[PDB]
Amino acid sequence: FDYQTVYFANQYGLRTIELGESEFVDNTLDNQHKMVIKAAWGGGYTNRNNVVINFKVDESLCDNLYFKDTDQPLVPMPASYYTLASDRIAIPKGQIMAGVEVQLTDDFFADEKSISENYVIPLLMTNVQGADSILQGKPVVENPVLTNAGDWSILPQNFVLYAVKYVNPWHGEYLRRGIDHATVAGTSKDIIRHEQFVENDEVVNISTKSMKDNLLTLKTKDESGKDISYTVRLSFAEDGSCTVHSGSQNVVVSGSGKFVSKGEKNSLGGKDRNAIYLDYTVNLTDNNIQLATKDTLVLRTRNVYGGKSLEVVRK
Ligand SMILES: [Ca+2]
Repeated sequence: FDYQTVYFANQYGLRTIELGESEFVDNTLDNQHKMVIKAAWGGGYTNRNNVVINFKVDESLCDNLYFKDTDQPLVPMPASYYTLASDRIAIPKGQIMAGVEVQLTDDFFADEKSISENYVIPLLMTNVQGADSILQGKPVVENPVLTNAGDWSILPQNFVLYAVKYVNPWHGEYLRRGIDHATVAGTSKDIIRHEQFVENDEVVNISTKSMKDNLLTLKTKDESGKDISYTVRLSFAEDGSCTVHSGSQNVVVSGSGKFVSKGEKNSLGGKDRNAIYLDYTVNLTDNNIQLATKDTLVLRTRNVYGGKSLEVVRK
Protein backbone atom coordinates (compact mmCIF):
# COMPACT_ATOMS: atom_id res chain seq x y z
CA PHE A 1 0.00 0.00 0.00
CA ASP A 2 3.11 2.23 -0.10
CA TYR A 3 3.11 5.47 -2.09
CA GLN A 4 6.55 6.48 -3.33
CA THR A 5 7.17 10.09 -4.29
CA VAL A 6 9.97 12.28 -5.76
CA TYR A 7 10.64 15.99 -5.18
CA PHE A 8 13.13 18.87 -4.95
CA ALA A 9 13.84 19.48 -1.23
CA ASN A 10 14.25 23.25 -1.77
CA GLN A 11 12.33 25.53 -4.18
CA TYR A 12 14.55 28.63 -4.14
CA GLY A 13 18.36 28.40 -4.09
CA LEU A 14 21.43 30.61 -4.47
CA ARG A 15 24.61 29.09 -5.72
CA THR A 16 27.80 31.14 -5.63
CA ILE A 17 30.43 29.48 -7.82
CA GLU A 18 33.67 29.75 -5.77
CA LEU A 19 36.63 29.82 -8.15
CA GLY A 20 40.24 29.32 -7.00
CA GLU A 21 41.26 28.05 -3.58
CA SER A 22 38.86 27.46 -0.63
CA GLU A 23 40.12 26.23 2.78
CA PHE A 24 36.89 24.97 4.49
CA VAL A 25 35.12 23.23 1.48
CA ASP A 26 35.67 21.10 -1.63
CA ASN A 27 35.14 23.29 -4.72
CA THR A 28 36.40 20.94 -7.42
CA LEU A 29 33.08 21.26 -9.25
CA ASP A 30 33.25 25.07 -9.07
CA ASN A 31 36.73 25.10 -10.63
CA GLN A 32 35.38 23.02 -13.51
CA HIS A 33 32.59 25.64 -13.86
CA LYS A 34 29.99 23.03 -12.78
CA MET A 35 27.16 22.65 -10.27
CA VAL A 36 24.78 19.80 -9.35
CA ILE A 37 21.00 20.08 -8.90
CA LYS A 38 19.61 17.32 -6.64
CA ALA A 39 16.25 15.52 -6.32
CA ALA A 40 15.06 13.21 -3.54
CA TRP A 41 12.86 10.15 -3.16
CA GLY A 42 10.37 9.58 -0.31
CA GLY A 43 7.00 8.26 0.94
CA GLY A 44 8.60 4.82 1.46
CA TYR A 45 11.80 3.52 3.02
CA THR A 46 13.49 1.24 0.46
CA ASN A 47 13.52 2.30 -3.20
CA ARG A 48 12.99 -0.97 -5.10
CA ASN A 49 12.99 0.48 -8.66
CA ASN A 50 15.34 2.33 -10.93
CA VAL A 51 13.60 5.73 -10.79
CA VAL A 52 13.71 8.27 -13.63
CA ILE A 53 12.49 11.83 -13.02
CA ASN A 54 11.95 13.76 -16.24
CA PHE A 55 12.02 17.57 -16.09
CA LYS A 56 12.08 20.58 -18.40
CA VAL A 57 13.32 24.16 -18.22
CA ASP A 58 10.31 26.41 -17.49
CA GLU A 59 11.13 30.10 -17.77
CA SER A 60 7.62 31.18 -16.64
CA LEU A 61 8.53 30.03 -13.07
CA CYS A 62 10.35 33.38 -12.74
CA ASP A 63 7.17 35.40 -13.39
CA ASN A 64 6.49 38.18 -10.85
CA LEU A 65 9.41 37.20 -8.60
CA TYR A 66 12.14 39.50 -7.34
CA PHE A 67 15.17 39.07 -5.16
CA LYS A 68 14.40 40.31 -1.64
CA ASP A 69 17.98 41.61 -1.36
CA THR A 70 18.10 43.73 -4.48
CA ASP A 71 14.43 44.23 -5.45
CA GLN A 72 15.37 43.34 -9.08
CA PRO A 73 13.55 40.62 -11.06
CA LEU A 74 14.63 36.96 -11.32
CA VAL A 75 15.88 36.58 -14.90
CA PRO A 76 15.72 33.23 -16.72
CA MET A 77 19.30 32.25 -17.48
CA PRO A 78 19.95 32.44 -21.22
CA ALA A 79 20.13 28.98 -22.85
CA SER A 80 23.66 29.62 -24.13
CA TYR A 81 24.97 30.32 -20.62
CA TYR A 82 24.47 26.74 -19.35
CA THR A 83 24.23 23.13 -20.42
CA LEU A 84 22.25 20.46 -18.56
CA ALA A 85 23.91 16.99 -18.72
CA SER A 86 20.51 15.38 -19.23
CA ASP A 87 16.72 16.04 -19.25
CA ARG A 88 16.19 13.58 -16.36
CA ILE A 89 17.46 12.74 -12.87
CA ALA A 90 18.01 8.97 -12.24
CA ILE A 91 17.73 7.54 -8.69
CA PRO A 92 18.90 3.94 -8.93
CA LYS A 93 17.46 0.96 -7.07
CA GLY A 94 18.67 1.21 -3.45
CA GLN A 95 19.48 4.93 -3.67
CA ILE A 96 17.37 7.78 -2.20
CA MET A 97 18.85 10.84 -3.95
CA ALA A 98 20.67 11.76 -7.15
CA GLY A 99 21.54 14.85 -9.18
CA VAL A 100 21.95 16.29 -12.66
CA GLU A 101 25.13 18.12 -13.65
CA VAL A 102 25.08 21.67 -15.03
CA GLN A 103 28.05 22.97 -17.03
CA LEU A 104 28.13 26.81 -16.97
CA THR A 105 29.58 28.17 -20.24
CA ASP A 106 32.14 30.94 -20.82
CA ASP A 107 29.18 33.04 -21.90
CA PHE A 108 27.86 33.00 -18.32
CA PHE A 109 31.14 34.20 -16.84
CA ALA A 110 31.66 36.95 -19.49
CA ASP A 111 28.28 38.62 -18.51
CA GLU A 112 28.86 41.60 -16.20
CA LYS A 113 25.63 40.77 -14.28
CA SER A 114 26.81 37.24 -13.35
CA ILE A 115 28.75 38.56 -10.35
CA SER A 116 25.45 39.23 -8.62
CA GLU A 117 21.91 38.00 -8.14
CA ASN A 118 20.39 38.05 -11.58
CA TYR A 119 20.19 34.86 -13.66
CA VAL A 120 18.17 31.84 -12.52
CA ILE A 121 17.95 28.23 -13.78
CA PRO A 122 14.33 27.18 -13.56
CA LEU A 123 13.21 23.55 -13.55
CA LEU A 124 9.85 21.77 -13.41
CA MET A 125 9.48 17.98 -13.00
CA THR A 126 7.12 16.60 -15.68
CA ASN A 127 6.65 12.89 -15.11
CA VAL A 128 8.28 10.04 -13.13
CA GLN A 129 8.94 6.39 -13.89
CA GLY A 130 9.53 3.90 -11.05
CA ALA A 131 7.70 5.86 -8.33
CA ASP A 132 3.99 6.68 -8.04
CA SER A 133 4.18 10.49 -8.25
CA ILE A 134 5.87 13.86 -8.26
CA LEU A 135 5.05 15.99 -5.16
CA GLN A 136 2.68 18.40 -6.91
CA GLY A 137 1.05 19.88 -3.84
CA LYS A 138 -2.55 20.14 -2.80
CA PRO A 139 -4.20 23.31 -4.00
CA VAL A 140 -6.66 25.25 -1.80
CA VAL A 141 -7.91 27.20 -4.90
CA GLU A 142 -8.47 26.65 -8.66
CA ASN A 143 -5.79 28.08 -11.06
CA PRO A 144 -3.13 27.68 -8.39
CA VAL A 145 0.30 29.28 -8.97
CA LEU A 146 3.24 27.04 -8.07
CA THR A 147 5.28 29.93 -6.69
CA ASN A 148 2.53 31.38 -4.46
CA ALA A 149 2.52 29.52 -1.12
CA GLY A 150 -0.97 30.82 -0.16
CA ASP A 151 -2.59 28.84 -2.98
CA TRP A 152 -1.79 25.50 -1.29
CA SER A 153 -2.60 23.35 1.76
CA ILE A 154 0.33 21.06 0.97
CA LEU A 155 3.08 22.99 -0.78
CA PRO A 156 4.22 21.89 -4.27
CA GLN A 157 7.79 20.59 -4.44
CA ASN A 158 8.02 19.77 -8.15
CA PHE A 159 10.09 22.82 -9.15
CA VAL A 160 13.31 24.59 -8.19
CA LEU A 161 14.73 28.05 -9.05
CA TYR A 162 18.53 28.31 -8.77
CA ALA A 163 19.89 31.82 -8.81
CA VAL A 164 23.58 31.53 -9.80
CA LYS A 165 26.49 33.97 -9.40
CA TYR A 166 30.32 33.67 -9.23
CA VAL A 167 33.38 35.01 -7.42
CA ASN A 168 36.91 35.01 -8.94
CA PRO A 169 39.96 33.52 -7.14
CA TRP A 170 41.05 36.82 -5.54
CA HIS A 171 37.67 37.65 -4.10
CA GLY A 172 37.92 37.55 -0.30
CA GLU A 173 38.20 39.35 3.05
CA TYR A 174 41.77 40.57 3.75
CA LEU A 175 43.78 42.27 6.51
CA ARG A 176 45.68 45.28 5.07
CA ARG A 177 48.90 46.88 6.23
CA GLY A 178 51.29 49.22 4.41
CA ILE A 179 52.83 52.68 4.04
CA ASP A 180 51.41 55.74 2.23
CA HIS A 181 53.84 58.52 1.19
CA ALA A 182 51.12 61.22 1.14
CA THR A 183 50.81 64.80 -0.07
CA VAL A 184 47.60 66.28 1.30
CA ALA A 185 46.79 69.70 -0.10
CA GLY A 186 50.55 70.42 -0.51
CA THR A 187 51.61 68.96 2.85
CA SER A 188 53.71 65.80 2.79
CA LYS A 189 53.73 63.07 5.42
CA ASP A 190 54.10 59.29 5.83
CA ILE A 191 51.00 57.30 6.96
CA ILE A 192 51.95 53.98 8.65
CA ARG A 193 49.06 51.48 8.73
CA HIS A 194 50.43 48.68 10.91
CA GLU A 195 49.11 46.98 14.02
CA GLN A 196 51.40 44.90 16.27
CA PHE A 197 49.42 41.70 15.52
CA VAL A 198 48.37 40.82 11.91
CA GLU A 199 44.95 39.97 13.48
CA ASN A 200 44.14 43.62 14.29
CA ASP A 201 45.01 45.06 10.80
CA GLU A 202 42.36 46.94 8.81
CA VAL A 203 39.70 44.63 7.39
CA VAL A 204 38.94 45.13 3.69
CA ASN A 205 36.80 43.37 1.06
CA ILE A 206 38.09 42.56 -2.40
CA SER A 207 34.96 41.88 -4.49
CA THR A 208 34.59 40.45 -8.02
CA LYS A 209 33.99 42.66 -11.06
CA SER A 210 34.86 40.07 -13.77
CA MET A 211 36.94 36.89 -14.37
CA LYS A 212 40.11 39.05 -14.16
CA ASP A 213 39.07 42.12 -12.19
CA ASN A 214 38.38 42.97 -8.58
CA LEU A 215 37.37 46.05 -6.64
CA LEU A 216 38.75 47.29 -3.29
CA THR A 217 37.24 50.31 -1.50
CA LEU A 218 39.52 52.34 0.78
CA LYS A 219 39.57 55.66 2.61
CA THR A 220 42.17 58.32 3.43
CA LYS A 221 42.06 61.58 5.34
CA ASP A 222 41.92 65.06 3.84
CA GLU A 223 43.44 68.26 5.26
CA SER A 224 40.44 68.59 7.67
CA GLY A 225 40.69 65.06 9.12
CA LYS A 226 37.58 63.92 7.21
CA ASP A 227 37.55 60.43 5.59
CA ILE A 228 37.55 60.36 1.76
CA SER A 229 36.40 57.09 0.09
CA TYR A 230 37.71 55.78 -3.19
CA THR A 231 37.83 52.43 -5.08
CA VAL A 232 40.78 50.76 -6.78
CA ARG A 233 40.39 48.11 -9.48
CA LEU A 234 42.86 45.23 -9.67
CA SER A 235 43.20 43.35 -12.97
CA PHE A 236 44.90 39.94 -12.88
CA ALA A 237 46.97 38.03 -15.43
CA GLU A 238 47.56 34.28 -15.89
CA ASP A 239 50.85 34.42 -13.94
CA GLY A 240 49.38 35.95 -10.72
CA SER A 241 50.50 39.57 -11.31
CA CYS A 242 48.06 42.50 -11.49
CA THR A 243 47.86 46.02 -12.72
CA VAL A 244 46.03 48.61 -10.57
CA HIS A 245 43.45 51.04 -11.98
CA SER A 246 40.65 53.38 -10.92
CA GLY A 247 37.27 52.06 -9.79
CA SER A 248 35.80 55.34 -8.70
CA GLN A 249 35.08 58.58 -10.69
CA ASN A 250 36.83 60.62 -8.07
CA VAL A 251 40.30 58.95 -8.43
CA VAL A 252 43.05 58.50 -11.04
CA VAL A 253 45.21 55.48 -10.29
CA SER A 254 48.15 53.43 -11.59
CA GLY A 255 50.41 50.65 -10.32
CA SER A 256 51.28 46.94 -10.15
CA GLY A 257 50.96 44.00 -7.78
CA LYS A 258 50.77 40.25 -7.29
CA PHE A 259 48.85 37.45 -5.63
CA VAL A 260 51.10 34.91 -3.93
CA SER A 261 49.59 31.74 -2.51
CA LYS A 262 51.32 31.21 0.84
CA GLY A 263 53.38 34.39 0.52
CA GLU A 264 53.04 35.20 4.24
CA LYS A 265 54.80 32.65 6.48
CA ASN A 266 53.66 32.10 10.12
CA SER A 267 51.07 34.88 9.55
CA LEU A 268 47.44 34.94 10.83
CA GLY A 269 46.83 32.15 13.39
CA GLY A 270 50.38 30.76 12.90
CA LYS A 271 49.37 29.22 9.52
CA ASP A 272 50.99 30.31 6.21
CA ARG A 273 48.64 32.67 4.30
CA ASN A 274 47.61 33.80 0.85
CA ALA A 275 48.41 37.44 0.19
CA ILE A 276 48.20 40.25 -2.34
CA TYR A 277 51.08 42.79 -2.53
CA LEU A 278 50.44 46.22 -4.16
CA ASP A 279 52.75 49.09 -5.23
CA TYR A 280 50.55 51.94 -6.54
CA THR A 281 49.80 55.65 -6.93
CA VAL A 282 46.45 57.35 -6.27
CA ASN A 283 45.44 60.91 -7.22
CA LEU A 284 42.20 62.11 -5.61
CA THR A 285 41.92 64.98 -8.05
CA ASP A 286 38.87 66.67 -6.46
CA ASN A 287 40.43 66.65 -2.94
CA ASN A 288 44.06 67.36 -3.89
CA ILE A 289 45.57 64.24 -2.28
CA GLN A 290 48.22 62.11 -3.92
CA LEU A 291 49.41 58.86 -2.31
CA ALA A 292 52.33 56.55 -3.25
CA THR A 293 51.23 53.37 -1.41
CA LYS A 294 52.82 49.94 -0.72
CA ASP A 295 50.27 47.48 0.70
CA THR A 296 50.25 43.95 1.99
CA LEU A 297 46.84 42.25 2.02
CA VAL A 298 46.64 39.02 4.05
CA LEU A 299 43.72 36.61 3.26
CA ARG A 300 41.52 36.14 6.38
CA THR A 301 38.77 34.16 4.58
CA ARG A 302 37.18 33.82 1.12
CA ASN A 303 33.92 34.85 2.86
CA VAL A 304 31.78 32.91 0.34
CA TYR A 305 28.82 30.61 1.05
CA GLY A 306 28.61 28.22 -1.91
CA GLY A 307 24.96 27.24 -1.31
CA LYS A 308 22.26 29.16 0.61
CA SER A 309 18.50 29.39 0.40
CA LEU A 310 17.25 32.35 -1.67
CA GLU A 311 14.81 34.90 -0.37
CA VAL A 312 12.37 36.03 -3.08
CA VAL A 313 9.31 38.34 -3.08
CA ARG A 314 6.24 38.22 -5.19
CA LYS A 315 5.33 41.87 -6.04
CA1 LIG B 1 2.83 1.83 -5.25
